[PDB]
Amino acid sequence: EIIWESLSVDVGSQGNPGIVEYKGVDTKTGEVLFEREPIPIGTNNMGEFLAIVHGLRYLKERNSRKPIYSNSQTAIKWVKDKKAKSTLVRNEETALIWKLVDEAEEWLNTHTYETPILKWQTDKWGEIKADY
RNA sequence: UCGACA
DNA sequence: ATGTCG
Ligand SMILES: [Mg+2]
Ligand SMILES: [Mg+2]
Repeated sequence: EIIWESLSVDVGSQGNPGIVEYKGVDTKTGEVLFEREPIPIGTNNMGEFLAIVHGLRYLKERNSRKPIYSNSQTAIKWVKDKKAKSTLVRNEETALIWKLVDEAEEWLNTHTYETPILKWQTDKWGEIKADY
């Protein structure tokens, strides 16, 4: 039932809102495929959203049909909607993450993909493989 | 009034 | 504790 031939993504933070990073790993091997440099201020859900969209772009660039696992129901909805409905304040500290979010939404509105975005079933399978 | 994803 | 949706 775990689709091993997949990319798993996860966010990591220090505080929330606080410093956010994310990474994508091969679900089978645990090899780290991408890891975003820490963003100074962001939310968990923004980060989880950026991680999925980063995965889509990564797989589309590489002509891969693998699905993406996320454990974030929110992020999965935001990607489906092409809209990150975050209520993080806008200021000079949050301008970088909000610009990345806006750019990700714009990517979603300008590209197609068939990548299935699947919910990692933590209750049954343990932590997602990209966890921090 | 919670419940749930983390 | 906090960000989010059902
Ligand atoms: Mg996650
Ligand atoms: Mg995690």
